[PDB]
Amino acid sequence: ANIVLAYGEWPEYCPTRPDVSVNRFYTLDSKMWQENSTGWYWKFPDVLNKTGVFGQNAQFHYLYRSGFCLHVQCNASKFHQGALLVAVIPEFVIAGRGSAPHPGFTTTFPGTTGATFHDPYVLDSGVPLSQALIYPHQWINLRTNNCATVIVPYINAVPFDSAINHSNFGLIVIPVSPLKYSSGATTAIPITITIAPLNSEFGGLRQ
Amino acid sequence: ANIVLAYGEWPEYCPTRPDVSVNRFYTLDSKMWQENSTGWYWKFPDVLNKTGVFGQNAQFHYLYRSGFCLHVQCNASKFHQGALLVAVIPEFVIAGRGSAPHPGFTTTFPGTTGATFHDPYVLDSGVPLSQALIYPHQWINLRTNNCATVIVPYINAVPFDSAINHSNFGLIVIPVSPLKYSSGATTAIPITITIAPLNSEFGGLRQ
Amino acid sequence: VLETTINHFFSRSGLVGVVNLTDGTGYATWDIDIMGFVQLRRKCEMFTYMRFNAEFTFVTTTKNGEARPYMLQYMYVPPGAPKPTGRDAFQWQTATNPSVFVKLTDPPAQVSVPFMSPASAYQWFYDGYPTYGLCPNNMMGTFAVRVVSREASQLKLQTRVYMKLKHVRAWVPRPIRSQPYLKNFPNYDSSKITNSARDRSSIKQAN
Amino acid sequence: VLETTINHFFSRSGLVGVVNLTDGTGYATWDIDIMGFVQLRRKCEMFTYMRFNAEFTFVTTTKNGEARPYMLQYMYVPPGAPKPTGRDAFQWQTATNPSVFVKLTDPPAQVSVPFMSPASAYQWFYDGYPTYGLCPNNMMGTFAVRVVSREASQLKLQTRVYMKLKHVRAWVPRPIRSQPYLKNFPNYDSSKITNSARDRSSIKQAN
Amino acid sequence: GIPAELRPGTNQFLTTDDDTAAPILPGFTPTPTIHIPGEVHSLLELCRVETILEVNNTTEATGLTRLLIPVSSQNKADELCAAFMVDPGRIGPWQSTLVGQICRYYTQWSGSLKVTFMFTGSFMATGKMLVAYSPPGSAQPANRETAMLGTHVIWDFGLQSSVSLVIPWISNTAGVVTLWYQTNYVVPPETPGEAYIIAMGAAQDNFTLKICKDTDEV
Amino acid sequence: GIPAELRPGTNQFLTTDDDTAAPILPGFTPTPTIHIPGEVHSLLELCRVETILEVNNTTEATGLTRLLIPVSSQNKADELCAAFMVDPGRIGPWQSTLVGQICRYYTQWSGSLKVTFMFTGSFMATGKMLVAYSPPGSAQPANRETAMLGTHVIWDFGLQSSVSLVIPWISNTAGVVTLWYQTNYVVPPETPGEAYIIAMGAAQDNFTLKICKDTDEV
Amino acid sequence: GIPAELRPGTNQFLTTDDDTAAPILPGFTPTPTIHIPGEVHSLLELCR
Amino acid sequence: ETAMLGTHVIWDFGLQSSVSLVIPWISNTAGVV
Repeated sequence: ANIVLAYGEWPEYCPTRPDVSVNRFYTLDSKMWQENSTGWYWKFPDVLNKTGVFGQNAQFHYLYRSGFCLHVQCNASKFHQGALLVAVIPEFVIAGRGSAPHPGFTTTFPGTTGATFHDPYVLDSGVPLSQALIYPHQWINLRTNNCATVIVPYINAVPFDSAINHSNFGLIVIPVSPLKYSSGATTAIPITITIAPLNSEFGGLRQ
Repeated sequence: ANIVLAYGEWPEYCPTRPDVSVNRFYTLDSKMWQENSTGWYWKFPDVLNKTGVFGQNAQFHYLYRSGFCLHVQCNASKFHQGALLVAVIPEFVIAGRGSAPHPGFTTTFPGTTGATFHDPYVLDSGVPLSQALIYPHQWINLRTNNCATVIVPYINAVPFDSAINHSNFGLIVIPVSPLKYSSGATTAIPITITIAPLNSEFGGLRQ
Repeated sequence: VLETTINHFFSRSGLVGVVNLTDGTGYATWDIDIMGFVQLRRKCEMFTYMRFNAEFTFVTTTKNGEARPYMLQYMYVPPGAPKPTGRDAFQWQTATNPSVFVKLTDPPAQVSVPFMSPASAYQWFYDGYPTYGLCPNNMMGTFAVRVVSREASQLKLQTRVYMKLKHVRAWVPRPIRSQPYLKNFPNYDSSKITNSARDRSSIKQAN
Repeated sequence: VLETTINHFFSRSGLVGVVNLTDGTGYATWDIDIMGFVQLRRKCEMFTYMRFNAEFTFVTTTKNGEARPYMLQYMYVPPGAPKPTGRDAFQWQTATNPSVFVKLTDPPAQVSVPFMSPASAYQWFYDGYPTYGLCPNNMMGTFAVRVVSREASQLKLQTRVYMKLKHVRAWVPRPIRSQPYLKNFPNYDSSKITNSARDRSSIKQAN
Repeated sequence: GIPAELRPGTNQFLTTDDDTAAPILPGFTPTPTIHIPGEVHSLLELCRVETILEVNNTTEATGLTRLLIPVSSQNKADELCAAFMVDPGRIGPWQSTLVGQICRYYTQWSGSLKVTFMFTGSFMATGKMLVAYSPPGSAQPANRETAMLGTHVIWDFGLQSSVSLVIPWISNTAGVVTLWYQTNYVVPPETPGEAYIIAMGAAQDNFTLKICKDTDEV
Repeated sequence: GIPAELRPGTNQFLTTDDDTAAPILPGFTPTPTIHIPGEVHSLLELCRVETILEVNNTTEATGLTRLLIPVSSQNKADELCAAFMVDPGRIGPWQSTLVGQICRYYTQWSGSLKVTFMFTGSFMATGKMLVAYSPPGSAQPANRETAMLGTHVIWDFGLQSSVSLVIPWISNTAGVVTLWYQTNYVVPPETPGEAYIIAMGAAQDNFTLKICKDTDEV
Repeated sequence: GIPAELRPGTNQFLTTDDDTAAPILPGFTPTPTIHIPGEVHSLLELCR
Repeated sequence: ETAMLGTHVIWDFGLQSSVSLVIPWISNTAGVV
């Protein structure tokens, strides 16, 4: 089950709409949730910017517009305890932390590897994490469920925008409940993310 | 007879409405009208705050709303003369008498025993007693009638309010005509009050 | 058939306060109250519940009378909102406190404060504990005055507030007061009691 | 059902800037921005996309406060158009920059700037590169003030701008900020982090 | 740019004016009205209720005793018990009642007044009382039979313990209501030989009030 | 030349006034509206979403651990786990949630609040928890059986991992939600003997807010 | 004597404002329009 | 006042010179009037 429709809206059609293998499932590298882990985030256009057909289209097309089918799964045992909040944050602007630093491309656009949260409490944006449930979210409880499905449509003030210099939304997973285990258990459990870009459109075929 | 409907309104229903024994007749201690008597007053929510079922409900429920059937009877002989004004005064705010004192709980909320009037002429509120007939009132004349029935509905700006910290109305009885008698007669005659809380509602069941 | 209605009985602007600026304190506040002056206090206390919209007019003048075109700010602080503490304090710039900018030479400022009590009607006789018996249900807000200027002038000012009630309903009439007032509490003088009627020669003389 | 709508939530004029003329610089510019003041920045940043018309009122005053009938020019410079550089520079006379001529003694000048972003909505959280992430899509223009005169007077002035939003729509709500602001970028302090809730004695004490 | 000239009367603050004002909180609804019993709509509704007159307002009288007309057995017939004028606006006994207080907030009034007397004596004690109303412009009667000719009510304590006397019409020299010992105050043995009468007044459906004014009781 | 007099209230700048203004660019159309998902129309829509309470806001607690109610196996039955008041406007645990932040922009509120507890423990570890709601004006219960009599929900970890407790009604002394160790936190061998509970709150269809105001968090 | 209050924004000269003005020569007709070829209605016609 | 809460009858000599009080039920500690 665990089906969630972000804002009750479906990715949709209005360009070139390939929809042959650009809509296939891309599975990012698993993240090892540890006991001292602080969480990770992924800026989605940046995530798929080098993954085969989608990467080729996104890098060599000026404009782009598509939804996304998201599946976050955490493979844990019944002897592991912890909680994980999976929220999608439209225009997740990662901020600096100078008491004026200007982050860096490794943080703002972290790629398919993703980047960790330095201060998960403030979401690295100055906003408290408690209120982050306003976004389309999903709880992952190791005691109840493992799969977290979010279907996010195209959220932008303009019908199309570049997939290389702008991040449509960010996907964050945060261990609100620290991972706890006994002796001899797997000290780091994996979190798997699969991406299905429904209704993809591309335009402006640059070299 | 002697039936009076305060403001032509009946106590009514809009919580928990017990109406089994909370609507029974509670009879307060008789007041001994003397020749030097000055009158008494009763703040009604405070009056029934420790009388069995009504007391239990009122003290252990946050909100409360009900009307009241009132019966004031003065048992006098045909050789006794005097008059008694029985009026119900919504929000009867007993005032101080400093030429700034702040009365005291024994005066403001006198309980089922009631409290006497220090200055009946000013109603202990600075308002002359002559104009007190604007309220729903009843004359008791020892020569004509003994029973004084007033049915007062719920008079409040809010549908419910606490029965422990707020007094919905005050019931006052005042000897406008001093009690006079000959030698050998009963020097102090009694005044009896019975209370029937029609259409009682209670809410917020505190411990 | 029109001059006796409650609406007509209460609809007439009248002085409800006096406010003095100095601009060496710089500012001056004035908490909205009806019982500031005896003439209007004696009229509203004749009833129990009232519900009306108040219109406030500010006839501000200089010490001599002449009006240089100085700019003024009348800020309305609703109950709950903190009141300004200084001439340049940050509560002046709060956007949620409605403000009126007029010149000295301009016609008087006039605003309309609606019925905005938490309850369904006002009441200046509260019987209970929240004399005491003061109800926070009727605060009606506050009015603050200052001269807006990048530099503190030396102007001396004196403001007069005129308040007018309309769409006014009343419930539960009660006697008009006869004892002199002693500002929120109906305290009177126990010894100095003024009889409501002037003394005459004898009861048998009509004049 | 009316005070909670977005239109009502945002419609209230409030100080968005302070401008000082000197007329020895002679003029003073002020780039239109919402995030100049913390109180209104914290309100608009609660959403992602907003679309509204802004109304600007200029309450200008002298240093002391008195207003000689000097003539003023408020020039609106839309984005792209060069801003005035001097008091007598040729950008003041440009007919395409709308201008408002009012006197000091006249009532404050009031104008209405419509929604004129190149996109279909504003956005103050831009995730990408054009903290960085600054979007030129929301500039809203500029305001310039000078005294018109064939000779440079010696008047010293201080202008106050009050901005009011109407016909305002919002999309994609997001958490309200808790960390103190550090003017365009959501930078916070890594070390000084203010917990969103005040500390109490123990978790078992309700107060 | 419609033509419009500022007619005289602008730039002024008229206190009496019934003109609208700009709301401080536009579009802000108030608390919805609930049903509160005892709603009033005019001061006439407050005027048509009986209220005690202070007919014993003479000197050397304490608080509560100022509302009582003292009748005694040791008073001969054809004698005056109490007298008071009818006009409520002018100071006197009506300064204590409610209609004599509301009418002090106005300037003019015109209608029929109702005066009620209620007797507080022993049920075993009876008597008679002549309540005579002297029309305006006529001096106070000096004898009971002169007062009997005009408007009057014969009041018998044994049968009726409370009598009513509707006054035909009054306006803003005034009209006198006199209480006459018609026969006596008879009293059985072992019973007080001194009773009291309370006088209460009101207005009728004919009462109207014109032109408001500020009182002088403050 | 139509007659017209300047009624008082002119020549003034009313900040609250909802009056039109002359456009800077008349006849200039704006960018046509497109369909952007997630449109809002009232703050109530933002209030009816569950949001984490900071019930562990006590001292000596780091950032993320302030949102967690710590439950342990080494705690006896009939014992208090955590307690927090219900009113969201006043500082405390509700200072972290969204409904307790939006209601700080207003002055008054009235409606039913929803409180949710979600348990983050091992699937093999179960237990029981008494969630009791103390109505306003009643002090915090000192014993589990006193809290049991009032409004309460029996919460069993084995069956339900997330429980809901609708609070009947609150207004602007406040109402206390207490968490009681009903039985214990049983734990199988080779499994941590310490779990956490997160508390999340929201509003209902009964929630309304009156009279805006400026916050003090800035 | 109709009630009317001067709302803010009066006593000002707004350059952009599309408001009428009093004619210098009221009731004076202009030269009747003749058909001149090449009429334009928008700058787009000049752009294409 | 403790006796007033339970079953009771208010008896006025002026009106009624003889009052009745039906006792609900008794059996074979006893019940007090």
